Amino acid sequence: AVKYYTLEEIQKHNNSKSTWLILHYKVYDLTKFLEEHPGGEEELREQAGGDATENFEDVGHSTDARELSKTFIIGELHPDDR
Ligand code: HEM
Repeated sequence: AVKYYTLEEIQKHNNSKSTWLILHYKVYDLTKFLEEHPGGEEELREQAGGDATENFEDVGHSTDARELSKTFIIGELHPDDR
């Protein structure tokens, strides 16, 4: 099965206890990854609650970074909001 989240609910996760963001229509919970991210935590916090696909691709993440990102997926963006 697959869990779908709306933009409305995703935007609520942008505080000190929860950081979610969207990449290629998939929703990632990066709350616990903030301090481990090689690119710093500020880059992630600034995009929290929204779509960071362009920023993610603009920096050009490696294959290893992309494989690791998969472990943080919690669902997808509801089709109605795409
Ligand atoms: C899905 C979660 C993400 C993962 C797993 C991740 C992982 C990593 C890793 C492993 C690196 C080291 C270099 C590489 O392997 O490419 C990196 C660098 C970086 N990341 Fe991320 N990243 C994620 C999301 C993002 C997002 C959303 C942004 C920006 C909005 C961002 C901005 C950067 C920057 C600025 C660097 C530094 C690149 C440089 O040294 O020029 N990352 N990230």
